[PDB]
Amino acid sequence: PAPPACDLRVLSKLLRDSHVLHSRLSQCPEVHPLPTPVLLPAVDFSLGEWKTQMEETKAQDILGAVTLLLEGVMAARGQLGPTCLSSLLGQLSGQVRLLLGALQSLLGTQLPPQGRTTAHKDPNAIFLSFQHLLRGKVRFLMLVGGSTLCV
Amino acid sequence: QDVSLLASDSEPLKCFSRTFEDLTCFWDEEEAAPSGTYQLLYAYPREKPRACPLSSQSMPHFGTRYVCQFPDQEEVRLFFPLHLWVKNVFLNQTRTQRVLFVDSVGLPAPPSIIKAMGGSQPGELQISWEEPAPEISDFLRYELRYGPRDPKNSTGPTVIQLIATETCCPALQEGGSCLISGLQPGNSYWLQLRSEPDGISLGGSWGSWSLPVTVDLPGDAVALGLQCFTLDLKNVTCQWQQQDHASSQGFFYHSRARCCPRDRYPIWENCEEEEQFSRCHFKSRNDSIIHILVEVTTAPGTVHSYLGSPFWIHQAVRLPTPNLHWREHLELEWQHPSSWAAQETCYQLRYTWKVLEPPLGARGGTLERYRLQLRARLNGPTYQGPWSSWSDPTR
Amino acid sequence: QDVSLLASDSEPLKCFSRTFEDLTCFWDEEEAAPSGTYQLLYAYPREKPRACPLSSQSMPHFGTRYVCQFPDQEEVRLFFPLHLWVKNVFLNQTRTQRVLFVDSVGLPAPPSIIKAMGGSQPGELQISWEEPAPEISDFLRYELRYGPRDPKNSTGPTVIQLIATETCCPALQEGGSCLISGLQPGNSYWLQLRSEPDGISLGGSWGSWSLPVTVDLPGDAVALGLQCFTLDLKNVTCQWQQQDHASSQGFFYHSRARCCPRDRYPIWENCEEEQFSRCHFKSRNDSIIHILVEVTTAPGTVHSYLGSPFWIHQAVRLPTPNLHWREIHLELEWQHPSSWAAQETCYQLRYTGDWKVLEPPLGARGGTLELRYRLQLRARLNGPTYQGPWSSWSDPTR
Ligand SMILES: *[C@@H]1O[C@H](CO)[C@@H](O)[C@H](O)[C@H]1NC(C)=O
Ligand SMILES: *[C@@H]1O[C@H](CO)[C@@H](O)[C@H](O)[C@H]1NC(C)=O
Ligand SMILES: *[C@@H]1O[C@H](CO)[C@@H](O)[C@H](O)[C@H]1NC(C)=O
Ligand SMILES: *[C@@H]1O[C@H](CO)[C@@H](O)[C@H](O)[C@H]1NC(C)=O
Ligand SMILES: *[C@@H]1O[C@H](CO)[C@@H](O)[C@H](O)[C@H]1NC(C)=O
Ligand SMILES: *[C@@H]1O[C@H](CO)[C@@H](O)[C@H](O)[C@H]1NC(C)=O
Ligand SMILES: *[C@H]1O[C@H](CO)[C@@H](O)[C@H](O)[C@@H]1O
Ligand SMILES: *[C@H]1O[C@H](CO)[C@@H](O)[C@H](O)[C@@H]1O
Ligand SMILES: *[C@H]1O[C@H](CO)[C@@H](O)[C@H](O)[C@@H]1O
Ligand SMILES: *[C@H]1O[C@H](CO)[C@@H](O)[C@H](O)[C@@H]1O
Ligand SMILES: *[C@H]1O[C@H](CO)[C@@H](O)[C@H](O)[C@@H]1O
Ligand SMILES: *[C@H]1O[C@H](CO)[C@@H](O)[C@H](O)[C@@H]1O
Repeated sequence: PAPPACDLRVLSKLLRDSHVLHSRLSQCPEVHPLPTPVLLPAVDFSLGEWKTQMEETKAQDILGAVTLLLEGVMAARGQLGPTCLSSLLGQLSGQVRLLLGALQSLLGTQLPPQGRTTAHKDPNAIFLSFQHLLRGKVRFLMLVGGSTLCV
Repeated sequence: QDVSLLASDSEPLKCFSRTFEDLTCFWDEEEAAPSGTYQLLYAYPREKPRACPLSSQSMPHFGTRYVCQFPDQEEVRLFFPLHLWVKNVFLNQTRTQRVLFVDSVGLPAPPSIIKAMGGSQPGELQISWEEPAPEISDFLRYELRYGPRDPKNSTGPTVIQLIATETCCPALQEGGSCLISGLQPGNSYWLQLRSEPDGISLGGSWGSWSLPVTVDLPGDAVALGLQCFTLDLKNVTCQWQQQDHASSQGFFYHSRARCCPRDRYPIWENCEEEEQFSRCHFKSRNDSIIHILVEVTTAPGTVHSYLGSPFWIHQAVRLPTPNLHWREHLELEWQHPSSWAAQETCYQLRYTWKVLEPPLGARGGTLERYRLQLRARLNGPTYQGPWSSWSDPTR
Repeated sequence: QDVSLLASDSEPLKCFSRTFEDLTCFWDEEEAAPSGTYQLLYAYPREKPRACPLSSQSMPHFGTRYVCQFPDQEEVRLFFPLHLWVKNVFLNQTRTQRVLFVDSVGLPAPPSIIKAMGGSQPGELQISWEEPAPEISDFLRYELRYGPRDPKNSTGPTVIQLIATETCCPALQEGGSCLISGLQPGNSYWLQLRSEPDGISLGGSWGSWSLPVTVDLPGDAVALGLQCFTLDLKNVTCQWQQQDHASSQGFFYHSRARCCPRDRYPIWENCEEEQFSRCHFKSRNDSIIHILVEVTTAPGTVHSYLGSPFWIHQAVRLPTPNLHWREIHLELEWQHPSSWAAQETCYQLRYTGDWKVLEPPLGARGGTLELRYRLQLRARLNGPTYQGPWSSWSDPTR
């Protein structure tokens, strides 16, 4: 039984749901800067740097980034009330947990150190970071690597 | 948690998820049911166990069945091991336990609304439905069952798994569609749909069948003696025997190789009363297949639909009978009307009424007072036609 | 930053990246161009603002276009905002601003070298190319344009989107490959390619077409009347009408459900030979075989012709049977040396005391004819399991 992470439909579903949720975010006008900044992972990378790294380092970075993103979402959700943004962040946390489970089913549970981090205040930054993480390093690994991760 | 959900088996604690965003686990005990005695607990790989709000149901015997339904989607997570164990809190006994993966217990619901009718071909049935949970239509495998709607049954139900391939059966389009051929023509049908997740990523089992829906296949138009032909590739005319005490109208539809249906795909167009027998005619299109439908209203308020075999425009060209030149062993000669492919035309002949049909490839021939007759079938590698316009009797 | 690179639109400061490892932004002003007036600044979210070296071009109007090129010492990071603002050094004004995601802008170059050759079927064209940036071979969607040559140039060029490897057109396999069917068998085609990043992961637009490449398709072999058979399911022997004043040779090829041409699967092998030119060689059956014939019409010039692929069991040539005649009315009687199947063989008889023929039912061994005359019978295998073409004509029988 191949791990679910190596089924491309799961990642496409995650991307579609994240896009729909970010589109829905614009419909609630009560969005305001969070009282306390939260920690978000680092998603930027360069192709010249990307081709130098090995598969294991990439996988560890993916796991660390996803775990840190989930932790940031959970921390951010605590700053809100019963408002719309709380429900949106809860759905976002559910999707991030789905991504984390799919990744852990394939790459193990050996998380790396924290690594380079950054802070943000506006709630849109969390959704943008999740979209960047889905469209960038994760998809790059799952497409360029191909069968080396799974049979 | 109704009786239809007994398809689950082989575990003291059954569980099933219909849309992969909800969870419900139920177990039954034949013993007594003191209030507040059994409590269900659940826990993910790292968390304090929590208690699911339990409920109770009656059973045909003195026992009872308990059902737990998870409150929110946040409590059901895919791809994680879920540890379920009940507690007999009266005397501290872990009666049952189970480690569960939510992605492997899918029980999808059947398509709620079903729409179907006769297809483009006489024996083709097209089916379309709306998925109750479109968000997971990618991972769902469908199956179809159908049988005769007539009293009793000439055969048992047949089940076919939808290929969900490019053969005009796009199980996902958020509705779906598919086209199934091989069905018997001219008889009512009832069909049901069922779904099951594909074990590639999300496991599960088949759900319940949908409610049966009746479909009346139109059948074939041979019973009405349908036959269409064209004159010099300009207009197409159709003819059928006049059914007694019943008016009728003919429809036509054009299509390219885009044969895959999409909702109500056939766009029928009414014919015109040309001038027992019946007739129609319309300005046919070119380089495409045409479809002919004839409907007969035997009684007011009802109509029987009949469909004829589709054909290309150039395959049924009607050639008027040509002239004849003969002399009294016999000498045969003729003047082909449209000499585009005059040599490639079959001229069967009679002599006196039956006679051998000489091969094509010539404008004349020979045969070994008398009576004569002939016909002209447009038969060629590039163009085809029927036995149109059999000649009047000749000497 | 040439005029042909002006596919960008709807921005005061247009930027574009070709390989997602380089960047270049430009803006044009219709007024005069005093020296050293404008400087371009850029800064990633962390480091301090930095000034890109400028360059100036002369527009057809009286204005000038200023173009910046990011130094190779500096690298561009994907999925990272970049702040670009043009600053006048004199008046301190900021003429333009923009926040840029490098992954969202892309003008991929067309493939540098293209290969276009005939495929298996007579109407199939095989296209293979390399990529200017092989690292993003999986994040690009290609578009293909082909058109007829100077004859019949009125018809507009046709475009087609190379979907994926599912249609036997893998974008990556370094270079990609693809196969396109339905083209006219024999007329030359000019071909161009195109590229565009897929919006799922990398944003951008289309690049310019590649330099058109001309391919001469082989065409159908009926032009030289290539009809041939195989004997007793063991050997393949093919003969074609020899072209006048031109030496002709033929090759072959074998495959079994190879399907997608990842690495130009058709590889020809010479056919042994010992008016009309013939050829002969062995066979490995239950396979699809493609037959090709090449003829040198002039020294240094050759033409390739292709015929419909054979199935050996579907093209076996039977031995010519013999027929016996009887009369009182005239009767018929015949046999078949190949006793594999009689009802699978459709015979035909040409008779003459102007020729006329008749087709007795398959499997018949006798008949009646109406009448000195000569009888010539020919056999063609047409069974559901074994079939083939017509056999040779036997000697006439009185
Ligand atoms: C039940 O068992 C647990 C051990 O899992 C123990 O901590 C608890 O005190 C017990 N309670 C009773 C009423 O026996
Ligand atoms: C169809 O096309 C042929 C040749 O292109 C033409 O002769 C004929 O009139 C056309 N018929 C119709 C109905 O368009
Ligand atoms: C075909 O039928 C239409 C009916 O509107 C008629 O107008 C037209 O003249 C017909 N064409 C020929 C060639 O008979
Ligand atoms: C340009 O304007 C900025 C913003 O007010 C100011 O900080 C800076 O000193 C000015 N520089 C010059 C050369 O005028
Ligand atoms: C095929 O032909 C060759 C020579 O042309 C001959 O030696 C051989 O026996 C034939 N049959 C087979 C099965 O190779
Ligand atoms: C291939 O040839 C062998 C030997 O003549 C024969 O046994 C076999 O049936 C053939 N198979 C096909 C598919 O022609
Ligand atoms: C779905 O249901 C069918 C019929 O009960 C089973 O046989 C199959 O294994 C699947 O679980
Ligand atoms: C549909 O109907 C069948 C019986 O025909 C059931 O056994 C099945 O579980 C489903 O509900
Ligand atoms: C005319 O009639 C003959 C039979 O007499 C058919 O076989 C033929 O196809 C054509 O319709
Ligand atoms: C690439 O270029 C085409 C025009 O050739 C655009 O229409 C398309 O949107 C894309 O930007
Ligand atoms: C290829 O050629 C077309 C015109 O046929 C251009 O519009 C396009 O920008 C590309 O250079
Ligand atoms: C037998 O031979 C004829 C030519 O004489 C072919 O055209 C036909 O297809 C069959 O192979």
